Amino acid sequence: MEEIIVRGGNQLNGTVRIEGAKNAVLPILAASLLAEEGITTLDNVPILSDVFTMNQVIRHLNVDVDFDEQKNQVTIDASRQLEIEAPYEYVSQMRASIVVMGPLLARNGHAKVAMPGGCAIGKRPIDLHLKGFQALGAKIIQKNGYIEAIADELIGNTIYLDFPSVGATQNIMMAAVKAKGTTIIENVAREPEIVDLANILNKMGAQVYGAGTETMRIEGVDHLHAVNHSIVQDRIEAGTFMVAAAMTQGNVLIADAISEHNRPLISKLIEMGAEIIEEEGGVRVIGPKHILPTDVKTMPHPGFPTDMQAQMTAIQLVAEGTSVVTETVFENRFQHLEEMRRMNAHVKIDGNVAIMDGNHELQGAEVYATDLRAAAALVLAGLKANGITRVRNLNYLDRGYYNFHIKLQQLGADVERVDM
Ligand SMILES: CC(=O)N[C@H]1[C@@H](OP(=O)(O)OP(=O)(O)OC[C@H]2O[C@@H](n3ccc(=O)[nH]c3=O)[C@H](O)[C@@H]2O)O[C@H](CO)[C@@H](O)[C@@H]1O
Ligand SMILES: *[C@H](C)[C@H](O)P(=O)(O)O
Ligand SMILES: [Cl-]
Ligand SMILES: [K+]
Ligand SMILES: [K+]
Ligand SMILES: [K+]
Ligand SMILES: [K+]
Ligand SMILES: [K+]
Ligand code: NA
Repeated sequence: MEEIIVRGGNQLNGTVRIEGAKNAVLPILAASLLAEEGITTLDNVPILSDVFTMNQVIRHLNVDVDFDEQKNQVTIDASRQLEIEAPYEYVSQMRASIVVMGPLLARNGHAKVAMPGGCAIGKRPIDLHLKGFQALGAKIIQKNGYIEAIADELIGNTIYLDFPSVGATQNIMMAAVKAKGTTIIENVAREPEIVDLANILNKMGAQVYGAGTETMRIEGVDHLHAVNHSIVQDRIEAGTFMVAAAMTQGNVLIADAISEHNRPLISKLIEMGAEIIEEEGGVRVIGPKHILPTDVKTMPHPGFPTDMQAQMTAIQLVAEGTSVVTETVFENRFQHLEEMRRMNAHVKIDGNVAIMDGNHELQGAEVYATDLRAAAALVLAGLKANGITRVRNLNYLDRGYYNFHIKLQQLGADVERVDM
């Protein structure tokens, strides 16, 4: 139905406002299932397709969910007896749908949830979620396609995560808050959305210690209640605009940006010649006349985030030399580079390593997003391409960006969203 059309060759200048984080609001919506009494009010909720999908997941569990889009506010009433089967129709259309399992085990000792969807960028198993629930006393059944977890009593345990999985950390945390005694989770995700989640849980009456460190300690409680919470700013949307500014000889203030949440990105953009200044109003990015090449290796926190990789390849592909990216987190997150070949990108891919020769002019082309960050990366490449770039499959973009074309237009970019 729709495409984003870009004409390249404009400098970006001005101030951009950033929405609440996609990847904080979704597990916090799941956490609202733990509030046995009261009404949860979430503020700074972004208008994203994943929020509408997650709200339908939760409503099917016998919960009232009201999204006031004008106020960026969601109210949740989970005070009734929860149903325990999440609806495949919605679960299959996003990733974070799976993290209703933890709260359903905490409230009811019973959860039925299918394998989730989301960005089609690798195998994306959930084995570590299921291992953690087993460690807390759940029996895990697969009937013919389905995943059922049953716990007559959740009991705290020590749980070592083989990989610091964001979703597994969230799912296990949300079961453990109502487990009997102490849970210790070793090698947890340290991403700042884990901290935002822990902070709302603690406000709701939980005892979650060590969020943002490698070891979490949870002391089970009998009851959680509803609170008011404001979602943390979206560090990935923030970072996307930092890259846009850095690649267009721009001067952009990212309003109220949290520099602590983008230390790797800021460091790498400085290596490429950006000037980045922490100001009273936000983080200012000044793009250089001569973009310098740099290498990127994705890693779990505290290394370079995989959710900035695609966007970063757009600036690497216009740098004055050869850059390398190594994608260590996901197995299939280079399809945007194949599309950028249509735009005259010179890139060699060998397993998890891509080598980019930026000494070529990108040319406008019709390109097809395959996933959320790939869509943003193709629009960014458009900002530097000679002529007209048409970015298609905006369903992927709408999972994580609100008004992306309007925010770019307001910085002086020639970007439109139109019907095909
Ligand atoms: C909705 C949401 O918050 N999405 C984010 C979340 O996804 P998500 O929570 O799916 O990401 P994980 O941290 O779990 O996955 C990272 C890697 O861990 C491994 N793994 C994970 C779980 C498991 O049970 N077994 C296993 O092996 C896989 O190698 C996977 O490739 O964190 C990712 C990593 O920063 C981000 O890219 C996503 O945007
Ligand atoms: C792309 C990786 C998205 O953030 P998810 O919601 O599928 O994880
Ligand atoms: Cl996607
Ligand atoms: K319980
Ligand atoms: K039960
Ligand atoms: K917050
Ligand atoms: K170049
Ligand atoms: K890879
Ligand atoms: Na969508």
